[PDB]
Amino acid sequence: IRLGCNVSAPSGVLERVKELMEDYSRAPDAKFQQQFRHLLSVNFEEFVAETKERNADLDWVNPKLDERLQLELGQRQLEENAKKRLEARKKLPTMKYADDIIQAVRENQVILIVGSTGCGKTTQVPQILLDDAISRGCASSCRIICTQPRRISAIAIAEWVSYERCESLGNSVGYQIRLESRKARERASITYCTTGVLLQQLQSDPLMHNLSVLILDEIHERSVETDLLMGLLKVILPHRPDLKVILMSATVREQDFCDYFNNCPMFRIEGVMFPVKMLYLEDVLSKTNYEFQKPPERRMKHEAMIEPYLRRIRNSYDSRVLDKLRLPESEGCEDIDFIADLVYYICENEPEGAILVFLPGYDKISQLYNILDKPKTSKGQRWRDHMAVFPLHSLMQSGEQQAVFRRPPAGQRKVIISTIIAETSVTIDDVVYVINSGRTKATNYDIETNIQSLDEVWVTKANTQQRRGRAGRVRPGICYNLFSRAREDRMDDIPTPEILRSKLESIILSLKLLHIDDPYRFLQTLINAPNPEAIKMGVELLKRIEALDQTGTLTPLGMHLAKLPIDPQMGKMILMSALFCCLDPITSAAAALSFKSPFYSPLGKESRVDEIKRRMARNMRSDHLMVHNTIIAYRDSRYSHAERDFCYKNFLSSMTLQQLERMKNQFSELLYNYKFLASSNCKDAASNKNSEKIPLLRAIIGAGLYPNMAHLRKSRQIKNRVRAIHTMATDDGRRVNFHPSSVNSGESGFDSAYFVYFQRQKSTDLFLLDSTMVFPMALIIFGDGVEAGVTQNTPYLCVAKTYYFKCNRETADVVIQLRSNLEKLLLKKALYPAPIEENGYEKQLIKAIELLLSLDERL
DNA sequence: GGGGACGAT
Repeated sequence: IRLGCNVSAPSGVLERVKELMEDYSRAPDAKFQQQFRHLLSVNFEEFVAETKERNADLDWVNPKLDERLQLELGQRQLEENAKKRLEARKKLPTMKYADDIIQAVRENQVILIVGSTGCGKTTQVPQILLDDAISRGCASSCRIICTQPRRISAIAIAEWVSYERCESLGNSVGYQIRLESRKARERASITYCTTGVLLQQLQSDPLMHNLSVLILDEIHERSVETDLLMGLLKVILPHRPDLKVILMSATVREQDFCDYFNNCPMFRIEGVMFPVKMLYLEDVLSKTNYEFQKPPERRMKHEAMIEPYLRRIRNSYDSRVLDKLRLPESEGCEDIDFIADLVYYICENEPEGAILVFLPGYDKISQLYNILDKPKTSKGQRWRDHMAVFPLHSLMQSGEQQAVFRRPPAGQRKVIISTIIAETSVTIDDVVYVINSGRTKATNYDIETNIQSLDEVWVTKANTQQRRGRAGRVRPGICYNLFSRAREDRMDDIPTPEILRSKLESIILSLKLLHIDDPYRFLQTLINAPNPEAIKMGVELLKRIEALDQTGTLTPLGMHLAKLPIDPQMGKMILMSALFCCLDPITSAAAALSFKSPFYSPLGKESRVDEIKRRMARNMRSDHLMVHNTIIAYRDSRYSHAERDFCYKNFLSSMTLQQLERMKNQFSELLYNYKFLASSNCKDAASNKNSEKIPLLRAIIGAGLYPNMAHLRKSRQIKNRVRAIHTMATDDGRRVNFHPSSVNSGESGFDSAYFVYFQRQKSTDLFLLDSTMVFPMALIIFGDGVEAGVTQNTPYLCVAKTYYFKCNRETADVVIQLRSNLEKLLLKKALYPAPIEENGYEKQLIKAIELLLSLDERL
C-alpha cells in the first residue's frame, strides 16, 4: 500500500470550516414528501385504480365536433385535389388492405403489420384508422400515437402525412420530439413521436389512458425503447381492454413479435421498390478479374468454411476465380485497392447512377478516399476528375450539407464512402449501386472484466438485406457483396438486440416510477431478457449513488433522478450543480456526454482539430469544461452576428450546438419546477455565482463521474517536441491512456495526477474517451470509502479505499465531519426541495466546501 | 496517435 500527496489544510482554513459547520448545525411546504411516500404506500392494484381516475379525459367525447368533422371530411372527398391525392394514395400497397385492417383492429387488441420499405404502412395506416372513426362519427374519441426510432423520421413523416391531407402541420397531424413539438389537435389526431417521448409520458400516464390507438414501428430494429414498450404493454393491456395497439415491422425476424404476442394476427403487405441485383465475392471477381498483390489458424479457419463451398460450385465459375476465394484477403475490406478497382469498374460499364460504399469505420473510409483522390494507379488517374466523392460519417459535416443528397455535376458520378450511418439514418436518393463490404464495427461490454471494446465484426444478414434496398430507390440497381455466400450463412440473422448491450441503471430507475419494483422479474418478460448479472450491476450502482436504499426501494433522490431525461449519475451531477451554484458549465458537461460532441472531424485536418480543442480547453485539462467554453464562444458569436464564420473557423456543428443549448435549458426548467432553482435560466446569475471557480467545477464533475478514476505516474520528454508517454491506470489497476481525440492526449505537466472519465473503451489500447483532471480533496468530499488512520507511521486519508493520501488528523477529523453533514444536507434537500438561501443556514455548509476546494486553485 | 447511426412531456 503506497501513499499519495499531502491533502492537509492550513490552520486558518480549518478554523473557518469548523465555524461554518457548527453554524450549519444549529438550524431547526413539502408536497413532494407527500408524493414520495404515497408512491411507496400503494401497491400495484391501488396504483392502477388511482391513475385511471386521474387520467380520464378520453371518457368524454363531443358529438357536435364528431358530426362537424364527419361532414367536412369528404366535403374534401368532392374537391379535385383531395380525390386527386387519394388515388395516388390507393396506389400504395397498404390501402388495398385498408378495410381488412379496420376489421382486424376492431376484433383484436393487438395486430401486427409487416411490410417492406415503400409500402407506406407508416404513412397510411394512421390515416386509415383515423378517417374510419371520422366517417363513422367517432372522431373525438380517436387519438393516434405512432412511435418512430429516430427524430428525423418522426418529423418528415409528420410533414408529408400532413400534406397528404392538404393541412399545414399541427391540425390533424403533429409531431412531438425532445425539445421540439408541433403538436396536432387534441382529438381526431395523429401524433408521430419518438419512442423516448412516450416512455417519459408514461410516468404521468402509466397505463395509456390518453390515447385510443398506439402504433409501434421499426420494432424490427429492436432498440431498447421498442422492446421496453412491448414488455410494458404486456403489463398494461390486461387493464386496458379498449386500448388498440398495432405493431409495425420490416421483414426481419417478424415472427418474434408475433410469437411474443401469442400469435396475434399479422398482415404481410406488398413492397414498392426497384429490383436490386445482388452479387457476391465469387460473382464480383468473375467480372472484375482483380487479384491481390503488394495468422496461424486463420488460413485454415477460412479453409474450413470456404472450400467446402469452393468445391460445391466447382463448375459454376472459372477456377482462376475460385482460388481467389481461398484468400482470407478476398472477403471484407482488407484489400481496399480491390474496392477501388471495383469502383473504377462500375464507372466504365453499368450506366448512370451513384455508388454508395459501406466500409466499417473512419479508418478505412480515409484509405480509399485518398486512393480515389490521389491515386497511384494508372486507371485511377483516368477517373479522378470525373468522380465526386463524398465521405459520410457521424463525425463529419457532409451529412449536414445539401451536396451529398443532390445529384452530381454534369459529366461526373457521385461516390459515397460511408459507414452504416447510410443504412437507415442517412438516406441518399440517387444511389443505384451499393458496395457492401460486409464489415462494420460495434461495441461489446464484457460483464466479467468491465471493459467496453470496439471491434470490427461482420455485418448481419438483416443489415445486408437493408443495404440492398438503398440502391433500389430510383431505378433497378445492383448490390455488390464483398464476401462469399458461405460467409453469409455463418452471419447472424440480426444484430445483437441492444437491450443486451446497454447498462440498465437508467431503466431500472425508470421502472420504479411505473410501480415496477422488481426489475429481475420484469426484465425477464422482454423478448430477449437481459443478463441478470447486468441487472444486479445496475442495482448496485443505483445503490452506490444512493438512488435506492439497501433494501432496493427508491429514495427521494432516486425519484428526482428518475424524472430527469438523463442517466442517473449526471442527473445527480446536474442536481449538485444547483446546490453549488455552477449550473451553466455543469449542465453543458452533462448535456455533452448524454448526446454528441459538437466538433466535426473532417478528413485530413486531424492535426488542426487537435490544436483547436486545446485552444478552447483554455489549459483547464478537461474535455467536459472545454465543451462549455465552446458553448460560451458559440453564444458570443451569436451576439456578434458571426455565427457562420465561427462555426467554420472552428469545425463545429451549429446543429448539435443548438441542441446542446436546448437540453441545457431543459435541465434548467425541470430543476426550477422541482423547486431546486429560483430561476429557469441556465445563465441566471444566482445559479452561477460559482460558475468560474474551476476547482468548484471539477469537484462537481467528479461527483457525477465518480468512481471512474485514474492516476497518472509518468511523463516523457526525449526526444520529440510535444507529445508525452503516459503510464496511467484506472482504480482497478488496468493501465490505460488518454484517447487521442481527448484534450489531455500526450500532454505533460499536469497540476494533478488524478482524473475522472465517463467512458473507457478498448480499440488499440485501454483508452479514456474523455477526462477531467480532479484534485484529491474534491474526490474525498463527494466520494465514498473515506477512512482515516496510519499505515507506515503516517497519517492518511483515503478515497474508495484505493487512493491513500497523507494528511494529519486535524484536517481529516473535520472533512469526515464535513462529509457527514454534506450527506445529511443532500437527503433533506431531496425530501424537501427548495433552493439554497444565499444567506441561510445551508449556504454555510456550501461555503465550507467552497473554502476547502479553493485550496487547489492555480498559483 | 485515433472516433460502429440511435434517444428521453
